[PDB]
Amino acid sequence: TLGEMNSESLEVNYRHLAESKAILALFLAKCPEEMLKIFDLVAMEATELHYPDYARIH
Amino acid sequence: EIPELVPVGEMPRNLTMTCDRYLTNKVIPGTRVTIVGIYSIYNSKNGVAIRTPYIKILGIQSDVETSSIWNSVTMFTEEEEEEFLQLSRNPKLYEILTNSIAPSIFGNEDIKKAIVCLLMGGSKKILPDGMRLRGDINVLLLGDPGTAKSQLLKFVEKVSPIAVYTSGKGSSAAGLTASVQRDPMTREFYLEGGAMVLADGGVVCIDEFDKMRDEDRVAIHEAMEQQTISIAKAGITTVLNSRTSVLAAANPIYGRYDDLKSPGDNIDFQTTILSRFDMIFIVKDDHNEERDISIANHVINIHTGNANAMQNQQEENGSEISIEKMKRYITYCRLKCAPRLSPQAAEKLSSNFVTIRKQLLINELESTERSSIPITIRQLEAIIRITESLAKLELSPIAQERHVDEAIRLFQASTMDAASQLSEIRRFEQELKRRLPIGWSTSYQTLRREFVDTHRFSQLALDKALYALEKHETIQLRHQGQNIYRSG
Amino acid sequence: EISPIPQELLMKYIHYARTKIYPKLHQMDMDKVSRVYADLRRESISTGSFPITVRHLESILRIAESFAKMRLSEFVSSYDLDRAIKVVVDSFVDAQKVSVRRQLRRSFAIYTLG
Amino acid sequence: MYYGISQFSEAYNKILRNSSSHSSCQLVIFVSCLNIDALCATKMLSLLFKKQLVQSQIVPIFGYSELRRHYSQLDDNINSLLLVGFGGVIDLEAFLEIDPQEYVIDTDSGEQSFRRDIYVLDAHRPWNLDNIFGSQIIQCFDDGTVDDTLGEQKEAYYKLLELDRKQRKKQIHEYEGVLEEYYSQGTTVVNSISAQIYSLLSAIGETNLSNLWLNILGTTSLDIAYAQVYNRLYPLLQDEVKRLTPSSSVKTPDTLTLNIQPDYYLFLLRHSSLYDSFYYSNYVNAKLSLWNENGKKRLHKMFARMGIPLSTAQETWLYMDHSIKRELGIIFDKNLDRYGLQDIIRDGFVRTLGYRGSISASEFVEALTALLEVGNNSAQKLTNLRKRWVSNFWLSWDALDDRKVELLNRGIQLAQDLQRAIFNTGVAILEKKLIKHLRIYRLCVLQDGPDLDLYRNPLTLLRLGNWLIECCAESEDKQLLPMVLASIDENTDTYLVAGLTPRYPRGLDKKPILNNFSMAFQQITAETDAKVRIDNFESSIIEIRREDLSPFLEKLTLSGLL
Amino acid sequence: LRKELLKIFELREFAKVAEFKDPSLSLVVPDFLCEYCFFISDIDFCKAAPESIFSCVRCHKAFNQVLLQEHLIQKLRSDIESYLIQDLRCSRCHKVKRDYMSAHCPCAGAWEGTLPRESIVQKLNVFKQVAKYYGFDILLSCIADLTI
Ligand SMILES: Nc1ncnc2c1ncn2[C@@H]1O[C@H](COP(=O)(O)OP(=O)(O)O)[C@@H](O)[C@H]1O
Ligand SMILES: [Zn+2]
Ligand SMILES: [Zn+2]
Repeated sequence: TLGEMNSESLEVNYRHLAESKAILALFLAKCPEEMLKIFDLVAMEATELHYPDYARIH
Repeated sequence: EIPELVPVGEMPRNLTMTCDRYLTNKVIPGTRVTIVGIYSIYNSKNGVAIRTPYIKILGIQSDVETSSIWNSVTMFTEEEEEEFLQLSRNPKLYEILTNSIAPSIFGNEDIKKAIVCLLMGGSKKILPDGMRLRGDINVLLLGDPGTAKSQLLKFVEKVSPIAVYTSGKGSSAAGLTASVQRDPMTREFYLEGGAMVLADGGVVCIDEFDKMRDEDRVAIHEAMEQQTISIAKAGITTVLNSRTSVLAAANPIYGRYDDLKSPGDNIDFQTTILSRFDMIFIVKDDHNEERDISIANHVINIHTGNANAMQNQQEENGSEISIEKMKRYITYCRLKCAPRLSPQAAEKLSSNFVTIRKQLLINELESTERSSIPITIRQLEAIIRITESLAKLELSPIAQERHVDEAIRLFQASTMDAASQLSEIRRFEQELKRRLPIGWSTSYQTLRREFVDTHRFSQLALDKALYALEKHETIQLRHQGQNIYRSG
Repeated sequence: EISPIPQELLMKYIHYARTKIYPKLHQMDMDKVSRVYADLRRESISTGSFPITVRHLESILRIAESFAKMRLSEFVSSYDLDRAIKVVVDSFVDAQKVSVRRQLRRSFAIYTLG
Repeated sequence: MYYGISQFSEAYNKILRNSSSHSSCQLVIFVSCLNIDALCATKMLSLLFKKQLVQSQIVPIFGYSELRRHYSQLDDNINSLLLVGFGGVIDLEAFLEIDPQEYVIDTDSGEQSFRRDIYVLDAHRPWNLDNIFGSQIIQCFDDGTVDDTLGEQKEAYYKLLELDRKQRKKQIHEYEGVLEEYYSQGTTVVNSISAQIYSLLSAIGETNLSNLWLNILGTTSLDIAYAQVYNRLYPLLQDEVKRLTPSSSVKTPDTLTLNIQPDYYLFLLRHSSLYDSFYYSNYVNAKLSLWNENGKKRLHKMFARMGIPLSTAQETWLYMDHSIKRELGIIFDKNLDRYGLQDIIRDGFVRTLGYRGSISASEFVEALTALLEVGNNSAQKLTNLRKRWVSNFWLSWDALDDRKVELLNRGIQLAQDLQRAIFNTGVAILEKKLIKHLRIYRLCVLQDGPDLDLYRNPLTLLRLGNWLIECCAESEDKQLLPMVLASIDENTDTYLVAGLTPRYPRGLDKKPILNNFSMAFQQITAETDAKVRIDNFESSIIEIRREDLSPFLEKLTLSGLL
Repeated sequence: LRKELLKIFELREFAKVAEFKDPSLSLVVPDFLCEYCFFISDIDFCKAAPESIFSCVRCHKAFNQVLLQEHLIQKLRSDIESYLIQDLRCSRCHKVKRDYMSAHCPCAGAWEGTLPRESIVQKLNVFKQVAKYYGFDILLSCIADLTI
């Protein structure tokens, strides 16, 4: 549904990080800027695994 | 930005743009324009890294806007001019322009004719003694809700080349007329034009004219009549020209217009503002079953989409023309034809004016109070302007008598129809119901010699009560009005 | 036990019906509603009666379109016209004074019940 | 049989021997209007007769009664008649009351000659045996199916006519059974009129780039429902394009070029957006099922997968960024296999000249079809309406000229609007499920809908019919069934009924299916007292009254000839 | 019950053809009396049986057809005369024409006839139909000279 209307926002529930990999939620709560600087690359790779050549759109 | 394409719940964003060389002075404020250009960034003198955006204009296109700043100049192409001449040579262009206005509104044919007369307008004249006379007509649609008056206002704003649509509640004295604002950098006062400056040379439309404030209504009097706004505020005095044709819509003071109620109670307007208006169209709902079933079928055909098919077929038939062609024809007829009057037309016009003033005597005799809807010399000027607009439909430089009787018909349909809205009555009714029986007739001379020469009643009581028995439909008139017949 | 559909589903259902499903009146009757509007204009002749204008026919058309939108069906059926006419007639009868509610109920009973 | 292909040239010589006279006009070409193939065929014929100076009168005809009215008022001076796109099914002597005794001149010696020649240029493969065999006056331009298939019927008809107990019954009833087996057979097309006339031009030697382009348009116009014909005639067009192309270059205002390049199976690709081309295509909606909201979601998802933004995809093709449209073939090759759209890849003919842009054959024939369709007491209305589509046909003839590209752009805009209306009425049919299953045929009756006054036109109803056959053909769960498509006209108050043949999906690759509606229509018209119109050249197009519709469909579903 | 019965024809509840109209247009001659029993009755030529038209209702004595033809001529010319002498009323004011020759009313409505334009031609068409049915050759000749 990110790819459906060419959106660029991927919503992540923090409770999902609380249930699984709570160390990642702690690192996001303590140092948010560097964590999001890794997270956007991670989400872009996860998008390109499902939508190849999506970098031409966004 | 375009109001049809605004996002949900937000405000239209103003964006600063620039023109150079021959692209300058091409657009009047208020037009709708399509612009091609580069989206560049310039640094402004007014946080972090904020550089304000602008658009450098490379191209301007607008079908609604013509001739840049107005110079009464003929920029229409030659084959379009020949097509426009063919339209002016059409024997029934009047019905084409009538059907072009509001194709999805049933009825209101006289309103559509007055709208076409408003769009063409009269002719502005200049006298050697400085006497400036009005070349525009102002039309007020007063009536019940559900008569689609505001839809007519919206369609007039669409058809007219220069037009603005305003409110009665959302208006202000400095909003309709020109306002005095302050420049931020220089701290000097300057006049910024309002809604009647953006509609200069065109149409202003007012919705809910009954509700706009009493201090707000009366800043418009010189702008309707004198075609100018004289402002002396904050050390700035000037007389700006505002040649605006005014189209206002209103409801009565009571919730619906009541035929049982007196016309004075329904209208709390002053007589000045109805003297300034030219068509005072009072509209009602008579609840006729044929009219209700016809409007029901018409609005059903509009909602289902079959009216799209009927108007698309009738455009190719040739009895209707679209918004763009009628808009350019309005511009061409205002920029080409400004007619005078034949000497034989003046006799008919002056004779009809003294006839309707003599009828206003009869209208104001029995009520003993002044009528709220006056007929003055400005209404004679109104009928003059209607005649000149009827000549301006077909590019006729002479307003002949054929246009004159249609102008008289329009004025009788609007203003004379609006203005026409104890023991003697009951004693006459009893004496006449006992006098002539059911199914027999009596000549009017018999009633004149036995009910006026006897001085049983007055002649005015007879003339009123015969109409009173006519509208009750138990006693009617037959044989050219010379016989009174009891229907029973 | 208080509502058949959950509220969290219902709010998203209303939003999805508003922003995606646009019904249209194509295979409707469009003659019964004409007689309904004509009879409403005929019985709106009373002094204190609820006024009926062309906007109320258009109101019948939006109520039928909203009833078609509630089912997420892009076309309006005759059942939606019947329910819209039933709502508007019931509102007009409830607006009327109790001296004539029986007469007004029996006058429009052929349009709502059938 | 009377003209095989190798003697088409000879037939043209006979036309000259009856019509090459400067003083008088003697050649009248009856053209079936509302047909792209006949339009291109008559355009090539008119260019050929203009280059040799033959006087001509081109008359467009809609109905069979219109044909009889035009032939009845013809002068006796006319000796050459050309019937383009029709006249191959009916018996023209029994229809035009033709008797050879009052038309014969100088019979003396076994030689016969006539004062009028009537040539038939018809693509409908049911050929009347009297017309093709026993008629001297009616001369057929046969493709060559008479020499391969129609020999048994030839000998059956010849021993039927030659021989005017058990031996006589045993042979005559057998030959009549063979003849009645050839009759009551469905209608099909395997060759185009433009291909036959271009073969005539190859035999004469008047071929050039314009006649080749008109032949390409005439062949391409049959690709909707007769794709086997286009697949058969494609290599001849490829050979002719590579033959009459020049040696080579830089884009210059005078060099017309006509390339064999990838022209994808899309509706108006080069004159609309890519989103509107995929969205309004019959094949894309046929496979991905674009009529519901899930198909639109899948179309947006494959736009995400192809890497084309919806802002770029909705932009006009001419103004589109060419980082999308240059390697669009590579993107099509990589991405369309997962969504099943492999058959979008198709090589076609694209013509351009000067700097005014490129046009494909498919876009040009949809523009011409749109200009046929919506290009511009009841009997007067029918006469005025027939005059309206004749004016539409001549407007589309005006669009065939090179100097009138504004008519072509008007046809492009009309094709866009008409495809929007066709899409809206198609999803109107599909959403409310008006398609009814009658176990031998599928029934679709339009009672009311958006802009129903466009469906008094035949080809618009055929466009809706081909839309429905393409949409239902890819659904394998329902098998191949014939379709009845009826549309109501309120002012005329008639149901115009079209018979549509089903087809296999385009990805498969056999024997074409026939059109069995004309036989049932004729038999029901003969048996019942239905006031119906059979006069259309396509015999699956009839007009019934509203009140006689349901008995006609009950007699149709009772009859087993569907 | 009518709603359920109209479903089988595939018609709606309030269709244009579903509503009822009377299939007989009323042609009445006023006060035609027999000479035998003096029963003064109005004879309707469309809605009555042919047995009860040419004879008396009570006396059952046959009228001659000639005076029936004469009374239809009288009724036709009465309707035509009532068309030619006619007040003109406003489309809006519904006021009778007092000034006998003028363009329009002071209410600016058009002049229309008190009798409809189509009422007289439907009356004459029903006269032509009843003349073609009952074989009134004098009435057929009257229509023949009226059309010419
Ligand atoms: N003759 C008509 N044709 C079509 N629509 C109508 C007609 N009369 C009324 N309506 C509908 O009723 C509404 C009437 O609103 P309107 O009377 O213009 O408001 P106001 O009372 O403020 O003037 C409009 O929205 C219009 O759509
Ligand atoms: Zn008697
Ligand atoms: Zn009047």
